[PDB]
Formats: sequence, C-alpha cells, structure tokens
Amino acid sequence: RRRRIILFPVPFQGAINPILQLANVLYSKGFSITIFHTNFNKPKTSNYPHFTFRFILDNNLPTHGPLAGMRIPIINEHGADELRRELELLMLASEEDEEVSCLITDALWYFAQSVADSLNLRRLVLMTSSLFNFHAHVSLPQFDELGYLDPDDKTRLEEQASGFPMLKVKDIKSAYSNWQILKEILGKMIKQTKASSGVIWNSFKELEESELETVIREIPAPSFLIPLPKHLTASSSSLLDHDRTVFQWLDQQPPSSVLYVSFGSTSEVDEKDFLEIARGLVDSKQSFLWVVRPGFVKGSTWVEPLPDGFLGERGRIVKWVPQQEVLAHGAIGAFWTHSGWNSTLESVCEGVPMIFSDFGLDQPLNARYMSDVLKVGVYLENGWERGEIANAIRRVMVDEEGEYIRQNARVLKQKADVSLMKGGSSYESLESLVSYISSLLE
Ligand SMILES: O=c1ccn([C@@H]2O[C@H](COP(=O)(O)OP(=O)(O)O)[C@@H](O)[C@H]2O)c(=O)[nH]1
Repeated sequence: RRRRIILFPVPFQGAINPILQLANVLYSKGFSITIFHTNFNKPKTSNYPHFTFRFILDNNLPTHGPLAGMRIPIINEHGADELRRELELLMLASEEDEEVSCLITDALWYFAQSVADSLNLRRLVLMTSSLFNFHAHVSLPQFDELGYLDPDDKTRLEEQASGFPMLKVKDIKSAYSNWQILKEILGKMIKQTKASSGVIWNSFKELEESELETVIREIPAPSFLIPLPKHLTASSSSLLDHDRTVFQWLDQQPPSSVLYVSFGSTSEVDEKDFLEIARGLVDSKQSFLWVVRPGFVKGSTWVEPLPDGFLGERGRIVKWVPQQEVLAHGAIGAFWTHSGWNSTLESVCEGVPMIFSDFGLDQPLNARYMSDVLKVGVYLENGWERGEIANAIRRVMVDEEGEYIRQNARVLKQKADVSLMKGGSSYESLESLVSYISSLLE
C-alpha cells in the first residue's frame, strides 16, 4: 500500500472503539494502518491482523477507576519527546514506495499537535463526542458571563439558556460542574483541535444539522462527519470477554419486548439510587437485560444489595455484552442509557429509542439534544424515582402515546443508512476525507 496512516487513541473503551472503527474504514479505502497504543488497556492485536501495532509511552497508577484517567494529563505533559522519536523512526523506516500520510489522534491528545508540527507531519483529530457538545464548549464564555458556571448558585435551573435555547440552565450546570478543574485541559484540546489539519466527527449531517454552521465557523481546518457504527461495530476492540448467555436469552423473548440497560463504564450510584433503579425496572413490568459493571454501586463489588430473586424471571444482569450487536437484536424495544456518545450513536444507528440518564460531562447535553430536538427518547432529568422510571420505560416501549418516539428512532436510522449510500452526506464526507489525506504530501 502506497499510503500509511498512524492512529493514536486514548486507551479507554469509548475512545479505542471509534479510533479502530475509523482505522477499518480507512483500511477499506486502501490505506495501510499503524496503531500507536499504550500497553495499558491494549486491544487484542490478534483481532487486527491487517494492522500494525506499535506500543509506546508506558513500555503505580490503577488500571481501573477514575484514577485510571490520570494517564491522559501525564502523557500530554511528558510524552512529546518519545512520540516524536517513534513517529520519526517510522517515517524513516518506510518503504521506498511508501509514505506516512498523516497522524490521527483523539482530540484529547492535544500534545500531539506540536509534535506532528515539528516533523512536518499533518495531524487530524477524531472527535469522540458530538458537534452539539462542541457547540456548547465554544459557547462557554457566554455561559460564564451569564453566571451559569457557578456551582453554588441554584437559580433558573428549568429555564432555557439565553442565546442557546436548545439547552436548559441545569444542563449547563451538570455538564460543566467541574469547570474550574477542567477548563485548562478542555481549552488545550479545543486550541489544538482548531490548529489541526482536519477534524473527523463520529456523527452524520442529518443527526446534528443545527450544529454544522458552528464547526465551519469555529474550526478553520476541514471537518468530516462519518457515523462509524454504521460502518461496523466495535466488537473487535472489546477489552473484556462478551457474555456468552445473552443471545440465547434474547431468542426466548418476543420482539421489542426487552429493555437494554447500561449506565456506562465509570458511572457510579449510591445504594439507595441503585435500589430505586431496580424497583423502577420491576415496576415497569418489562423484560430487561442490564449490564452492570463491577463498581457501579458505591460500596459493593457488583450487585450485592439486590435481594435474591428481586428482579424475577423478566430480568437479567450481566457484566459485558457486544453492545451494538445486542441493540441490533429484534428482542430489544428500548435502551436505558447514560447518554455516552458511542452508546447514543449506536442506538440511533440501530433505530432503538432511548430512556436517558446522565452522570455529567457531555451526557446531559446528549440526553437533551436526543430527547428534545430529535425526540428519540425520554430524559429522566430529575433523579431516580421508581414511578417516573416505570412511566418512561412504558412510554417508549408500550404506550400508544410513545409511538412518535419509536417512529422517530426508525426514521433516524433510515437517515443514517441513506447518508452512507453513494450520494449521501457521509459517503461524500468519507470521499472527501480520503482525497484530502491522499493530497497531503504532493
Ligand atoms: O456491555 C457493554 C457496554 C458497553 N460497550 C461499549 O462500550 C462503549 C461505551 O462508550 P460510551 O461512549 O457509550 O460511554 P462510556 O462507557 O465511555 O462512558 C460503547 O462503544 C459500547 O458499545 C460494550 O460493547 N458492551
């Protein structure tokens, strides 16, 4: 292959997944692929015989928990010299007829821009969160001087934000609840994304059409929107063993009778709220498949606080599944999600309507957009209460009053499918991306 692309993900599941989906999309278009990766949380290299892996940067920190994410600031602050040596030696060791076209990194690797610059290597960024999230980010000054960033101030919560009517004030509070902490790294990510040679968004035009103008205005480099879950699932980059019972169980369930439930990799709840969630599921009387990661419940290894047989025959709790493949199964009627972007987009691409909870960061923004703009789910935006949970589940899955949500999800899946076909917005965006990358050396 004449042209090689180097991709460098952040080593967590929700960041590895889109990068390796993109790597496959680019390999399909004729590029050779080198993955730079930490030894930490490395994927199964034997699932990618067509890729070359080069392990870097970590050849005392915990492997799990919120402290695991400390690797990202540390590598941003201390990895430049090593990344440069690794990039330069690969650039030098290339075949006579081969050329390294560009580096693609997670936007969170803001340190890679100066490194790539110093080698005259173009860097493109893969955004793993939405255009709407970015639009909210760049509106933070206007939020600030309206005081919305004031955790000890608790007013106008249910009001729409002025100048940003798609959001409520509480959404902004929740999303930027750690602002004073994160404003530094957030600012660096945005700066070095704007300074990049191109931004790839895991999205599609018909999903976030209200946001395109913002990214054209705010980012000089070209933007490309590609809905990676419509190209392929992320099953090959799973860091955990998929549960081997769920599909046999799903085959025993009537169509659209199952609520899939997963609250995310790092989310955490009190025992009180955990039990209230369980009560709401039982009260809904719907069948459910619930992925609970060990540690989800404060103070318990897994799901100890659940009483024996409390979930009855209608429910299953597992630790890990191939999520997009589950969402594609005919038994699934709805998805109760924490509103992480991969999960939300997977559900959209499989046409599954959603019930939304959130645990901060971009999740409240995703829930608000999907529930109020697209109207493909119900946002539980006032905590955990068994009656409200049961009503939301049933509205999406059973009630005739929720038909519009179910139909809106079906229509949006069809729009994603159309965007991939020749002539569609995603197809042409990918065509532009391939031509752009191919042009970078001339
Ligand atoms: O049992 C599970 C739970 C999650 N996922 C995948 O893990 C990723 C989770 O990313 P997301 O952005 O939704 O949220 P996070 O867990 O990073 O907060 C998605 O690709 C899911 O399909 C999976 O394959 N199986």
